[PDB]
Amino acid sequence: EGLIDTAVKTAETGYIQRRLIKSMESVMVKYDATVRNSINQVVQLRYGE
Amino acid sequence: EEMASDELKEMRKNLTKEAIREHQMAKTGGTQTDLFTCGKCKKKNCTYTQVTTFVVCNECGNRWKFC
Amino acid sequence: SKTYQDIQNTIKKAKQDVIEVIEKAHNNELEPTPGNTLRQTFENQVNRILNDARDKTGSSAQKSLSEYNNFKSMVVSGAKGSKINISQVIAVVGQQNVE
Amino acid sequence: RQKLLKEQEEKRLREKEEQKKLLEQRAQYVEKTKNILMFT
Amino acid sequence: SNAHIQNELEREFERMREDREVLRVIFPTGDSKVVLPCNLLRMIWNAQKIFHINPRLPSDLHPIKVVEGVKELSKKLVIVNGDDPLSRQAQENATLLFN
Amino acid sequence: KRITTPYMTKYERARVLGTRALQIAMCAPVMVELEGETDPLLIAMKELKARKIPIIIRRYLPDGSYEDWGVDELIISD
Amino acid sequence: DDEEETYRLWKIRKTIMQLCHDRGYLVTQDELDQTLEEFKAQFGDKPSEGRPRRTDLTVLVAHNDDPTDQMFVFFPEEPKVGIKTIKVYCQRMQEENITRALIVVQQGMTPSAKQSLVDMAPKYILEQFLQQELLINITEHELVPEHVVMTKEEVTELLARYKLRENQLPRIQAGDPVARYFGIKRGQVVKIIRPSETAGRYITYRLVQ
Amino acid sequence: PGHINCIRTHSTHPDDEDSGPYKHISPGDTKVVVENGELIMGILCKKSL
Amino acid sequence: FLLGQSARDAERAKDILCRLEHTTLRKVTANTAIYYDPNPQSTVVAEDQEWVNVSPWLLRVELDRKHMTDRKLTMEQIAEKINAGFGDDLNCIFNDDNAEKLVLRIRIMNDDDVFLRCIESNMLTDMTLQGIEQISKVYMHLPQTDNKKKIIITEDGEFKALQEWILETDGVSLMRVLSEKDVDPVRTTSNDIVEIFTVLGIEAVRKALERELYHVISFDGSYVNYRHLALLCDTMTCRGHLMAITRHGVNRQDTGPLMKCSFEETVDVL
Repeated sequence: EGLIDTAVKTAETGYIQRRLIKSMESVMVKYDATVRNSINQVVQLRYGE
Repeated sequence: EEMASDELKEMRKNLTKEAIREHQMAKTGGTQTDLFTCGKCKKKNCTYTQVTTFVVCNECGNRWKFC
Repeated sequence: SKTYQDIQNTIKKAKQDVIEVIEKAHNNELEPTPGNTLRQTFENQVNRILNDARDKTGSSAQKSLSEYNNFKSMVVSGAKGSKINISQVIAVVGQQNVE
Repeated sequence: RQKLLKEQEEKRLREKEEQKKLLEQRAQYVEKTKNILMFT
Repeated sequence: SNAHIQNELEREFERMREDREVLRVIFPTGDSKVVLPCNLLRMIWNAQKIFHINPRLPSDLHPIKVVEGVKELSKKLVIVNGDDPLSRQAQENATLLFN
Repeated sequence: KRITTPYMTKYERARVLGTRALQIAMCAPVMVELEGETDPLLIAMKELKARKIPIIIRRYLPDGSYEDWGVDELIISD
Repeated sequence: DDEEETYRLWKIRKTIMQLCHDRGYLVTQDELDQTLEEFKAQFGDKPSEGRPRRTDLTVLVAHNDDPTDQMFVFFPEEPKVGIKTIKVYCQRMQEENITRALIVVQQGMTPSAKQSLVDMAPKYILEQFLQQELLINITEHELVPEHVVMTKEEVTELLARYKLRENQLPRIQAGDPVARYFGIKRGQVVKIIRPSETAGRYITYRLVQ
Repeated sequence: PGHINCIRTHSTHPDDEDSGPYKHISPGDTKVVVENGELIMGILCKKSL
Repeated sequence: FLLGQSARDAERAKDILCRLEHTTLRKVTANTAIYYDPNPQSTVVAEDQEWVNVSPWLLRVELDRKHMTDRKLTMEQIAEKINAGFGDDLNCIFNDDNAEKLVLRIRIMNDDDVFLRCIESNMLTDMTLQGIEQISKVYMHLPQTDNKKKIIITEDGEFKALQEWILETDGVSLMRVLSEKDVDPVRTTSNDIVEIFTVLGIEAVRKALERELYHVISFDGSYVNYRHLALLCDTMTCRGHLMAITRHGVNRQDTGPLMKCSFEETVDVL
């Protein structure tokens, strides 16, 4: 049971991480001290509020 | 319900009490003790569980663990 | 050699308790616990009894170790291991649950 | 002590402002109940 | 003798009470454990251990010095640069819990 | 009327050090007396410590404007 | 039911009064938090073919600073409101200089009615609210933060401060229950204030679009 | 290195020790106390290292 | 979370639980037998209940007593509902609450043989005697941790967490639950993301998602900085609607064709 659980986790978590990374790959903190994305859309006026 | 006989009223009350009791949920088990001070309420009542020892607050309900 | 006696006594007590629970369930005395059916509450009581017995055996084993013991040193240091590992190695493994 | 007294009287002024708002709202309610009546 | 110091200390306590009310209305359930940049307790301990405070003798530190120092440090730590009223409001809002 | 932070971020510091090291490796004049070393990266680090790197950073803003900051103008982190 | 219907009507009236007070319209402190006893003593407490009948408990309230701007709160009796009812309501509203209003429908209105509602939008603003949605005031919920409708002057000031185009601000559709509660329309920013655990307070903005 | 100051607790630290006496002098050598970057009390474990 | 006095005592909370739990005829009915009794007064079965009250067929739907008492119902409301639900087309002759058997008598007045079968089936499957849909059954468990206990600032100052009754359903309605009396409309969350967006609003959805994520990530004792959670929540609630992290939510954004093909749907987006 434990081995099967580990095998399925090793197969599912990778896809989960991939989807999480491909959705916030362009977000960054610009020099205006604010977090935006590639479309220059402000997501947070300050990183982590 | 009010017009029912004494025996019928008692039976209905017993059934209602049994249903009310059965509707409840079993309390989480654990070893209750006052040796751990909960940081969320300042009280000493709480329950622990060894597995790492998880600490569950009794009154405040502070949840923590000690390794 | 005394911890073995305590562990055997605890295991026998747990076996007697679970047998008594089974007898009560057979003769229709164990009333259903709130929020669960008869089989569910029976299984929950059995599991709680077994877990209490395992914890008692593990605690008895832990309190019967010596400062020179290596398992205890590695567990308290936290480098590699845990108390449950010592409990399974010496006192008793426990329940082999699935799903 | 005098500063405490002037703070107290300022609170009294705010209470009087509440009174004037209440009286104004009533004085418009007397007119608005007529519309509420004629609506039905 | 000086009453200005007394008034300043009273104002400081009033501000402290206001901050306590803000914390209570912002952090329900009384969770003292919070994450902040600078561990002030560790810094105070290091200062004590370096300058050899020896917390038994009467120290030479007037309360007004502490009040003015805190006010100036509350000004130096800026996040939203700009004297604009909106800028100042945002700066106060952001650097609120730390202050 | 510059509003960017007056501190040098790690990214900018690393890029400036690398660029100065590359320039020095390409037979460029140094801006500090050499105490007997040859690694261009070490020379770049020494210049950064001495605040004599002839480079100015252009921090672009989201709107489109930019600000020219000089290495000898803002404070260095490390 | 009789008592339950009266309780629902009282709760709806309280929610409407709270909504009007939130928008800015001046309202009594008494009716803002009036209990149900005076509600019974006022209307009659016999909604089942009695005095407290719909379209009679309507309230007209004027704005705080603009006494010339009002808004009606109708209560059509038809479970499936049609177009004739809203048509006659609009016709009767045309006598006064009023423009805004609020319709309280029993059940979801027919799709044919929404077309007429949006048709008269530039001349007479009117929206709808199902009674099921008025039995609770969402703005008081723990998850819902404290919203503040901003004015154009401060919106422009904000846009100019950060040098950011309004199109870059977050988006919030008009279908949002909060949006309809405050009556905000397209092209209008709303301030948000959430308790920040890492910064005490954090204020963000969202443009309706 | 340096003058570090920190306080940590050992794995086998009895909870009913701080409340009672022997708080600053632990019979079991627990309650790690470091002053001026010098170990004074306690036994090092994962909780501190 | 109960609001009224019911939060303290379980007697006044069981009725709240029952009214929030879906109850149908199947849950209260024990046996259902159809009989082609020609004359109503004939009463092929031995029951002295029709003569006092006064089509050649009827349904004898006898109800259970234990379940009915557990849900605390009365035959008056059952008869009223069964008569109003199907119009003024039948005539349910209920029974007094004094006899031992909880028998009923459903008759139709104005192909006809299967009509009774169809009507009994469609009423037994779903009737909603007392409760709302979706919600199947409701639990009743006391809070053992601070995450659900009530907190009120005492006059002395200390918080003094209080232990109050709380319910745990198995469905998603929210809207029809908050409107019910003796229910705190301020602390009763929903544990669902898409549901809150149609009740409270986008910001409430963001907060709920943040709380759910923190709960599921901190269950194993691990810790993750809140900044990352907040950044994820804002990115999923930036365009107003709940953009899905899958290929169907990120490719809809106006990012750019070269960025959509990287994740998934290469040739489609190109």
